[PDB]
Amino acid sequence: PGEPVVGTGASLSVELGPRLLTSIYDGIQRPLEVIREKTGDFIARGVTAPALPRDKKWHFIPKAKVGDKVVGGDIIGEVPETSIIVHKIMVPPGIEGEIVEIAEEGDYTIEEVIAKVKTPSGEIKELKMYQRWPVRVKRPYKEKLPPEVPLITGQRVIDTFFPQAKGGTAAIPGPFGSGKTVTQHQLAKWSDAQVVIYIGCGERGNEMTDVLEEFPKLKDPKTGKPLMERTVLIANTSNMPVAAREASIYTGITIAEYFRDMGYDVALMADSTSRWAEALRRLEEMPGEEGYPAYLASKLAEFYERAGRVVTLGSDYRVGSVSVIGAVSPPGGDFSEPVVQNTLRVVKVFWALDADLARRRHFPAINWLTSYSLYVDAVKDWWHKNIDPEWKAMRDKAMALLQKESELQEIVRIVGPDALPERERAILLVARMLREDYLQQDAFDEVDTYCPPEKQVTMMRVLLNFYDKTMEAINRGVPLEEIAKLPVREEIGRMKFERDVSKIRSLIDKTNEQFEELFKKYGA
Ligand SMILES: Nc1ncnc2c1ncn2[C@@H]1O[C@H](COP(=O)(O)OP(=O)(O)NP(=O)(O)O)[C@@H](O)[C@@H]1O
Repeated sequence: PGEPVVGTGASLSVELGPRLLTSIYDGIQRPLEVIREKTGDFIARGVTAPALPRDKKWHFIPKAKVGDKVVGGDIIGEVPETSIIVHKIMVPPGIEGEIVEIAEEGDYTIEEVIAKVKTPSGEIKELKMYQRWPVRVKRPYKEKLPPEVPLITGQRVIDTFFPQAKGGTAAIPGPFGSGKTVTQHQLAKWSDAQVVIYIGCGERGNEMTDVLEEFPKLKDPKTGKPLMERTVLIANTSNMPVAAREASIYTGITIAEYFRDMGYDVALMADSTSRWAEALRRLEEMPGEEGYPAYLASKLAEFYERAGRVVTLGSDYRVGSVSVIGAVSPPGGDFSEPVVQNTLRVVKVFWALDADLARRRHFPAINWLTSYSLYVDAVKDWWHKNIDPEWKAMRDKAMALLQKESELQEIVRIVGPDALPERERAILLVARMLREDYLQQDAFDEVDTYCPPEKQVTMMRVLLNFYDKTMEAINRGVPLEEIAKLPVREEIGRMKFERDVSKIRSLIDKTNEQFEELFKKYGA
């Protein structure tokens, strides 16, 4: 402990090595609960509790030989840490030279020196299975890559209309423990990140008890194994010092960056509740290294600035990412106050969970008019090249229809529906199908809980093709009443529950031909 200094010092750090996975920590990486700390533009203090166990024995597979040149981030061994995650043992940033000594394959505790590096000036550096890093300094990397690859969530509304990029920043309302919603949990378990760092914060009541003995019971749907085996929990209970809680997102993101550095995609999910900043009191009369108006607003930007997909340190070309999903729960839930405005200025994605959607049981209750993603153009080429060349045209078309529907519903609120032309009735019919057959998704269903990219575009094609055929039929004298009761419509309403994508795809031809029947019946 201690060893303290001037600046932003006291050396506030985290340990990084086998046994971060499955751990539950507080805001400064102690293995359970309660001790009181005090924060400042200067230092902070603690006392007793060991982050990574020194007694446990880890299997070390060497990945480098005596005589190898190494740089920061180079991978010198592998440690099978859970049944899901292989831990990658890396040279700490700043250390380079020749490997003069390295442990043979065997079992070792984390304090055992598993390698030695002779630096260029001849200093001999001793390497263990873990390393320490100041939580307040971003771990370094070679290059931060532009947003490009979507974080695939398997949730249609998000992946299609409001995509998250790997390395992106997203915000979502309210506490993660809210029982009104389940997308928080869908995101945690289905996103294609190998590792999840979860800061179960804003915890009061059952929030720290049911989060305790369900996560070990929780299953990783991709592997049957427990979700905890690829997760690190960081607790922010109400009985914790406001300084360890503050520091928790920094400890979390440092641990995220650490798994990023191995070549992993990692998702960092940060919880939040009500009224953190009444402890505020431009205006800074007595300042130091904390010029405190909305200085915190600039510091939040800085945290979110640590998200990204990067070419990592190391001598191999290696990419990893940290994508950030932050909860936003305003003081009164009025979404005008600081917490929301300060977050919404930095994040590139907002998923507007909407109490009115939930109340009418439209699930995922994501408002498709107030949500937005600034990654749509960033990710489109990945969809075009890998999944479907018409991904972006199709989403834009479906969105235009959602927007037309919304304009039409306003007008109909004023004058009612009796004067609606067939064409506008047809737009309402197909928008309703989009809403019900595509946006709505069943998280509780064994099929519809996850929707693969290939299934998403096929379902979209079935719907947009039905749109085209509807408008061309209207355009040919076929009454809307006849289209509304086309037998294929009910198969379209059920396609989300079909796991065979070729059967979903067959609905295109089946739509086409049923419409032909109408075209000939009405001699149209
Ligand atoms: N089958 C399902 N598939 C996906 N999500 C579901 C499903 N069933 C329920 N949900 C979730 O239910 C949520 C409704 O949230 P909503 O109540 O609108 O949030 P809110 O009340 O505005 N604030 P909060 O609940 O505190 O975050 C949606 O985010 C999710 O869809």
